[PDB]
Amino acid sequence: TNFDQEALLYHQQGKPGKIEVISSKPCATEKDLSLAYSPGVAAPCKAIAKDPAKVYDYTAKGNLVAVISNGTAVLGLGNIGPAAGKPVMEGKGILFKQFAGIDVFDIEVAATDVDVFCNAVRVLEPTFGGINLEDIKAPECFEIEERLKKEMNIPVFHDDQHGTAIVSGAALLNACSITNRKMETVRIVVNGAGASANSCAKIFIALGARRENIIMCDSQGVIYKGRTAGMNKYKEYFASETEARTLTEALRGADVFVGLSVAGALTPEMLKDMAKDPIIFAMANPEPEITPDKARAARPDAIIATGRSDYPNQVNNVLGFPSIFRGALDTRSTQINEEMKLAAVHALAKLAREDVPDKVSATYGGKSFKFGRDYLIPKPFDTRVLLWVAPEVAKAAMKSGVATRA
Amino acid sequence: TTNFDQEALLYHQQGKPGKIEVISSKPCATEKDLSLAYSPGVAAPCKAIAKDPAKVYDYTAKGNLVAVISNGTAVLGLGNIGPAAGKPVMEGKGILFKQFAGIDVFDIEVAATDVDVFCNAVRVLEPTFGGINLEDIKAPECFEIEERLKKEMNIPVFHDDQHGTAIVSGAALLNACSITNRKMETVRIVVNGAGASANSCAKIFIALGARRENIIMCDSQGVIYKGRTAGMNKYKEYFASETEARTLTEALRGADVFVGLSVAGALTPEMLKDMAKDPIIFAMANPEPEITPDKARAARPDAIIATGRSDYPNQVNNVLGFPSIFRGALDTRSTQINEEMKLAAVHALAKLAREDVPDKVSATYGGKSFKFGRDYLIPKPFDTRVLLWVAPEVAKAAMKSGVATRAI
Ligand SMILES: [Mg+2]
Ligand SMILES: [Mg+2]
Repeated sequence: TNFDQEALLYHQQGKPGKIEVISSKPCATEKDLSLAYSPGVAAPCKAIAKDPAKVYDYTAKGNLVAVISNGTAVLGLGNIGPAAGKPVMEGKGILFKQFAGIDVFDIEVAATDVDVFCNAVRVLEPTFGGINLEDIKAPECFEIEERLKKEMNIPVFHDDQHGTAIVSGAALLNACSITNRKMETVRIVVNGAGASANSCAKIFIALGARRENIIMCDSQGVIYKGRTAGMNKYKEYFASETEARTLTEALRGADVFVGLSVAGALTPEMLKDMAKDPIIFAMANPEPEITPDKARAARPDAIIATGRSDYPNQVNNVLGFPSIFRGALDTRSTQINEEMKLAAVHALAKLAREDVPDKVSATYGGKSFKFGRDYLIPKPFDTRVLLWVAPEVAKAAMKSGVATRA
Repeated sequence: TTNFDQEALLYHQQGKPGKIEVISSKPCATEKDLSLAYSPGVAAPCKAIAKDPAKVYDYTAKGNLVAVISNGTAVLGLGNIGPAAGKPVMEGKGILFKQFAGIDVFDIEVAATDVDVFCNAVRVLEPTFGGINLEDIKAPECFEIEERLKKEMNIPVFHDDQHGTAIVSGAALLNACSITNRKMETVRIVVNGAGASANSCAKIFIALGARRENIIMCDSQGVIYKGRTAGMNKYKEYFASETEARTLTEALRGADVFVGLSVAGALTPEMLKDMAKDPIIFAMANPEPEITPDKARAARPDAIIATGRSDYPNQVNNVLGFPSIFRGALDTRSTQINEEMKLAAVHALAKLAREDVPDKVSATYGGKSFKFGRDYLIPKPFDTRVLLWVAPEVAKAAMKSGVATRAI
């Protein structure tokens, strides 16, 4: 592939890799360095020793996020290990900087055991304003995030778990609005039991969907209570009463399909029997469960969102984590909690309803967007997102009492 | 001067809090740019590294990235203030790496005082970094931690507080001996102070040709003599001496070299008066030297003095060591910084000071004249020749000793 070669050269050329650490202050003279280092640097140390909160005033902590991975689930490459994941973590860090102005240290950790990983990461707390866990396989990632959120007094957030849920939650909110639907009666079917599956269900319920209206499926079919095969602690929580056992049966009359599976997992027949104006999230990648065209060919009333920037309504994680961490950092929050995640969902949804500015159109080739079936969420390169979402997260942090700065 | 304290606080909070920023070294504005820096293009270097682990040095910042890691248990001269309070110092250390060797640094402050917790945490960070500079960890824990991490990790691990003073003072000593026509094997050295850098000084001096029988270590309790128990440990005894002397005053009679790692005033004119002809004094107490060059010259006109102060000639400044040492180790993709490499740095620093000083250096220092002798025993910190002289010799020592994985 010529594109793979372009990517290798991109990384290899010039300064190897994609990041550089620079000084934000003058550091060229004896005088400069008498402040940046000994003896002047003793002064902020002594201030922080006396008043711990001042670490946020004299260091980069308040704008510094760790992107931390053990490389056990890198993109779609699987368990390739910490060093091979480093380009991805450097790149995630680039997204933080470009979209939120947040500085990132990417940390690749050679630990696969949950408790070993956690015991190594938790003692890094003094360094960072927040932790973005990335590309850790399930189920370890559930246990790791849960334990670090309890042990650490700074935000801990696994974006692979929650980003899809937050952004698709906002799209689902708008899709329901457009089709005169109330969340408490919407029937949702989730296909796939990966890292982001459960979080989708939790966010949808937080948006007012009912637990009984959600059916989760995996490779073996419907996850029903009593099922034992392929089961575990996490699949068990959202296990359903439904008499359905296959995805085909679960989808009959369903309103929403959340696809976190493989291409072709959604067929015209399943589509045939969904409720009118079906809402389809085809998040499998590289290839969606079904293309927008093949979907509308079978059901012209179908509303569709995918993980791809080729098609309308791209569910892109970059719409979530930059603003969420920006709001958390700005309030020096000790957590990113469900209230802050929900605030991001509603803000994203509300932004899509606004008029789309000229330069957004300009950015996307003169294409005109207006709120509807073809425009349910903001575009990823819409610069309004940070301005719209981060303050709502900040407000939610203050309201829920996890903010430590007004 | 608490108004100088004020200047430093302002410096740290002006514009952006802190002293560091992380930026992209490549285009990252457009969707096309980001299709290379992130999904899907970023999969290509990932797959290459998975097939061949060494390619992590080709496609990431690892080969120019050092961690400055501390638990804040011995920050500068402030003692055990903890990891958050040490963060400005570690950010500052990283600034020195970048300005003097072009090395990128992630400063990592670790909330762990238990040796096992600390080492377990740092060991598994190897995939991230090309090298580890331990900093501001108190003794004796720092000894256990550095030895363990050097053994356990396959990237260089180096505790600059232990070794920097030793390397730079060793270079100065070599040159001081040259000037006074001494042979290292017969030089009598007294080390005053038993902190993190004391033993490493003794080891480097012996590597330079000094003898144990000629070295006497002192502390709070006076001389550390063999057979002493009072306030001893597994590190103090390693250099205990058969001397009949018990106080610092006694130790210094007829001695050639005083190595001061203690407190101000610890060296008085009386004991200076009874040192050998051409006494060599390293007064490296922070912030005020055991004695100033001027009062040392008063008590003893034939005295040769180095201090930790940029104020006085012959500054024993750690910045002469670690930037080049890591530069040499990184560029050869070495698995260690070993004693051979440390020695190579010593000899390179010493040799550089013997050369004619270029106009460029004089101009940097306001037009002052420098020539090898009693007032110029080691290179100036802002001499750009230092990296050019030291890093290649470190690299050659890495290759010669077999720890390099990449030839230069
Ligand atoms: Mg990921
Ligand atoms: Mg230090």
